[PDB]
Amino acid sequence: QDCYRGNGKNYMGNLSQTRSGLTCSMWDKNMEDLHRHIFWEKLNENYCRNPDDDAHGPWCYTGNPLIPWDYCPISRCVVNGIPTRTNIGWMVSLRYRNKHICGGSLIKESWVLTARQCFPSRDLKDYEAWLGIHDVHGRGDEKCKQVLNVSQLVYGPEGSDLVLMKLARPAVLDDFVSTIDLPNYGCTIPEKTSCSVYGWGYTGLINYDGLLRVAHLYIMGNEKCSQHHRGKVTLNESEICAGAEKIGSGPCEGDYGGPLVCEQHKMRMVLGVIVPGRGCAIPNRPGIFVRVAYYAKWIHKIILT
Amino acid sequence: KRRNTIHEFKKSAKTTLIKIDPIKTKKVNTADQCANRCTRNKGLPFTCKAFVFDKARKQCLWFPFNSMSSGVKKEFGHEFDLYENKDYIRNCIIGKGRSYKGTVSITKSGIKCQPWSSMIPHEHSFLPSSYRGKDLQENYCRNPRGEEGGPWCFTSNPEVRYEVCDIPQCSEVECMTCNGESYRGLMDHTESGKICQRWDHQTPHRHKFLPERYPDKGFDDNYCRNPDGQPRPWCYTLDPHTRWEYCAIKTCAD
Amino acid sequence: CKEALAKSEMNVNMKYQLPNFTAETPIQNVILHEHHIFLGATNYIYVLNEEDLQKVAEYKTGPVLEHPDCFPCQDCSSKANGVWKDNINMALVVDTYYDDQLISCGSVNRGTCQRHVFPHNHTADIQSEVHCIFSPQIEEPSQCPDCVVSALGAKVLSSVKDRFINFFVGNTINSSYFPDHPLHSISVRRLKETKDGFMFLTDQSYIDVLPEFRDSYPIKYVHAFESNNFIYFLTVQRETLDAQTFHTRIIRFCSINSGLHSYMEMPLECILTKEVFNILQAAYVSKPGAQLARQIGASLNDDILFGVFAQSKPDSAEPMDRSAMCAFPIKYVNDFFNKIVNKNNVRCLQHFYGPNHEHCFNRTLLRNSSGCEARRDEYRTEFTTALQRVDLFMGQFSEVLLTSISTFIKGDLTIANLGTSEGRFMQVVVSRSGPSTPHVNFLLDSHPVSPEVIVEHTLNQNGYTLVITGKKITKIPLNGLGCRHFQSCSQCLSAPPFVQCGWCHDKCVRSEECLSGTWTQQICLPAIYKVFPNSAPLEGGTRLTICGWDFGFRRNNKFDLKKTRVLLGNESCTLTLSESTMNTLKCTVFNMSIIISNGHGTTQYSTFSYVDPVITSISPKYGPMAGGTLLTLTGNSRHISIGGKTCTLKSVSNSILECYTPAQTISTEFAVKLKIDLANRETSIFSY
Repeated sequence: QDCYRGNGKNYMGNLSQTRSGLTCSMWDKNMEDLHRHIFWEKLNENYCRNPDDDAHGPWCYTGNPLIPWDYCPISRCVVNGIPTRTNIGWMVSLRYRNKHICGGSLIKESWVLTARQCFPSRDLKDYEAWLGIHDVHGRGDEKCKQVLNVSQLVYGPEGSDLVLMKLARPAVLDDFVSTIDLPNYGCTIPEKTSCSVYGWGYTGLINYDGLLRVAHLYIMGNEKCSQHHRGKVTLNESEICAGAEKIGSGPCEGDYGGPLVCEQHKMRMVLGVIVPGRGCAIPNRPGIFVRVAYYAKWIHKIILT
Repeated sequence: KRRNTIHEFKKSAKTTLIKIDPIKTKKVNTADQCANRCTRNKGLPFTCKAFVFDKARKQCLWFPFNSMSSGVKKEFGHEFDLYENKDYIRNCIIGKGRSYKGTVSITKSGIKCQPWSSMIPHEHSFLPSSYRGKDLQENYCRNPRGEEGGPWCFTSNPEVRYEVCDIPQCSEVECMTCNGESYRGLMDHTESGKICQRWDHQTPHRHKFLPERYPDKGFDDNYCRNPDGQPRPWCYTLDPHTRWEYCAIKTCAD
Repeated sequence: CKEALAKSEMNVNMKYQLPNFTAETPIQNVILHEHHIFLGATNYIYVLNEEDLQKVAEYKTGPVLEHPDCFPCQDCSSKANGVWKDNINMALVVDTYYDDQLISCGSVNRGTCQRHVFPHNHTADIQSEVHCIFSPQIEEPSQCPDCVVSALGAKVLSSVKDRFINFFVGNTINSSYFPDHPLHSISVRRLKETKDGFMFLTDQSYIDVLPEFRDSYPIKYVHAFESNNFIYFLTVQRETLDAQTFHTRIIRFCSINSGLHSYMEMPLECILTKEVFNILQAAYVSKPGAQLARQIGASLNDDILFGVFAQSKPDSAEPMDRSAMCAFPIKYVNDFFNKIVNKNNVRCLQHFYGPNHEHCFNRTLLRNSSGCEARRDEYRTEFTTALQRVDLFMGQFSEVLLTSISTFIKGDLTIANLGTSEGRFMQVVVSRSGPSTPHVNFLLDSHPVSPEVIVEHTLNQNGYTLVITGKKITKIPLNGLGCRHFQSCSQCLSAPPFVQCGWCHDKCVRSEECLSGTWTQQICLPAIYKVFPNSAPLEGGTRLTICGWDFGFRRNNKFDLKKTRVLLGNESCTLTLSESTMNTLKCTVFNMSIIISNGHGTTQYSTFSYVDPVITSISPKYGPMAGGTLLTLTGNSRHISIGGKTCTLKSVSNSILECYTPAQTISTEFAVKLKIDLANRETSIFSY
């Protein structure tokens, strides 16, 4: 019941129930804690109108520790790749009943970034993450293999197809295992910028020994992908589209939750998540991802938990 | 045409009603006319369940609301003479009771009545527009067909479609002391199923008694009494054929 | 003379030339897509252009060798040892999320499904490129993620959730089929994005009837559709595992690919009034017209479920050929799921949980407080208090079986494309307000109408409805297939205005053809077929039957028989209500013209007689008294007697008369008096 006002203050929301199912708490203690914590710059007691005028819109506080706050639900307005010669740290191998299902990105010492599509079950007694691996089964190496349980799942905004999962315990960070930074809030990529995907997936090989496979790529404008897709894509703000030039090579099954990492200026940085769409690896057809930039702030607010 | 209804109406004089938070007036000589205007089907664009006459102002005003509603104020304006419709205040059945308008929304087995506006849970409920005038209100149970079984309603309870509200006669709380003239009651039901003649009016059958000349013997509305102490109560009839008839009342004890 | 004037009733059987396409084999499913209309049929798939139904192209999934060891989509033509079975398509869907493809889903070949790809320049050429969808399940070969569709009966619904093509499929299962190769009663399939298989995302994602109730308790699904983030299903099945008696059921769950999470069955029934109709025959989901919106209380934009029920042969599934159609505003049924049914109407679900097993000893239902949050202890619930509806036609179809239905809107009215068991295709302006007579009731074909129909509605003024009967696919313009068939003025004026035509003095006709300019659609003249009798004595006010039509005044549905009167000369004959119908009159009153006045107009008819009776001659004159002889009379509804005893008329005429004489114990002669409802002039004496 909201349109054209993504800013909280414009919407006096008369509702008291979050996305998950937990009722909002007494706003005043939250105002104390937030004024201590959040530094944006008298809003109602215990109604999910968001004070902070956040990008994603109205949101509410919850008492429970594991979920301090969440949105109250309202309407609003790799195939043909190369093996990697060297061990890599951002890669997170997600393991479901003791086999790989998706790749993920390592953000902090206890936090990984993946896609909603990759969580068939919500259960955590079964998921198990590995870090620091060169072979999808680990037969290649084990020194850098880090086995961790999964502590908790946090879903993105509605319509995000984006998810974070937080670990039972932290990890030791060394050369073998590495994290990656995040974009600036509006960090907008130059057109024709080169950057690559790393994947663990189907790869279109009669046999794949289990090396993680790298595929280069170039960012294209949303307009160019509208042309190639012939109106089959209705492009929204949050997506990016980067497409292989003159060759059909792209991520496919198993690569969901994979990172689009790109080098901006001097260092390399993540920009996207590999998510399924539009088909697989069609020659002279681009690829479509979700831009972390539209959600980086939300990542920050949640990572403050 | 010219037909009488005012037997059905309820009379209280030297009084007035106002609901300050809201009525049509026309130049009428007799309260009898405005009353018929009310009673007759679709007589007036608004559903008048009351009206007041004053012979002095030569004007009549009609209320689509009785004193039973909230927001009504009762005052001693002596020239004004009220007119209610006892059908709503009845809290009785009368035979089939086709013209039952009372505000009972509960059934014999005690499950709520479905509103006649809402199609859930039962659907044979289109009647609010099907039958104009039968005063089928929000929820209260009526007899829109004048079906014999009694005023029935649809239950919110999904299993049972319709169940008939049990609702009393007027007779069950009415007794008669052996003389009857001592009994000062509320019935208007003869033995032949006819309604009494108005005492104050003398039309069509012309009778000797007027309430003003014999006050405190309660010749009010059309209430079968014993004006001269007959064993059981009686009145003159509206009916052009029969002059006068008794009224059958059971007896009480203790 | 009601029979003779039955020519007033519309010609139920008139023949129409409509674009009619025929196939070699029965047609099961049909899909409309991008100016082509594909058909699946026994051993075949066809593609059609619309406006002509020219078979532009075809692709041949003919008979297949079924041999136990031959794998499904490996090629075993070389095998010489084992039967040339045939396939019948049961699921034909179109996908365009991935690429413009068609998916067919065969019967015999283990129920493994295949794809056809549309080239960019030319779309009809489906034969050029074909794959199979077969993934050897190396991990867990024990289960089939790719053995999709059963044989006995199935419904398949495609959807795109989460950038994910999901097939929600229901199967009918015979006990014999399982141990060879498993199946499932209701299941959720992800298509692998590389388009070479399906995966079961979780053991939780399917529901199969427990091993013991396979042979008993068969469920056959009849419709499947999506709305409001829920995927409903409509099926038919036993009231209880040992009830050996049936009703329709509805299935609800939301559309998380992980599995069927909030799985709720409810009984659905439509009654008449309290006679119930158990079995559903077909259904169609549509939006309602303005008129019906209030009349069932639904908003103009809400989805609506139309279902035609047939009453069953008791303790059996076979329809009894007594039917109804009933409307279920989806908000109401969804509400029933959420709020109306109280706690202890709910139960566990028999066929899956098994009647005796731990959970439904006790479980709280987060039924109101939660709407399909994917929990761990999801509870599949079987309700017991059927959602009761009442008929929309008030049982005007109480004797004829309905088999296929569709609905579109038009103006404010809403129309139903009904179809019966013997191949008649009606169209009715449906409203609870008035019993409305079909404005098209032609016979289509000998075979029953298939439930699979398509309606396409271009620019709200040009549309059409493909319907399938036996081996025939036909295009019907919904715009009013005609109005030539109407012959009774009242019928001409009742036909809904969207078909522009009106009466011109002799027959319902399109406006711009008949020249007389008498073409009218609002007021029209009563008409008389005949009168019986036309011979009336001066004193005889005798029963005159009047055969005609349009004898009623008009009210859009209710035909007002009270604005009628009869004028004879100057006096008015005595018109009697209970025997006066828009069909006929029954009145009781020198050739004279009778005039009949109605609330619209009046009819003159030129020949009624106040004939003056004449009797002149009698036979015999002198004879015996035995009372067994034959009298003959002559001159110009009567009776005749002598001495209080009626002589039976041995012969009747205007100019000849014959009685058999009463026996009278007397030997003299009597003047015999005619009693033609009245003692008219007696004759003379005859010697007994």
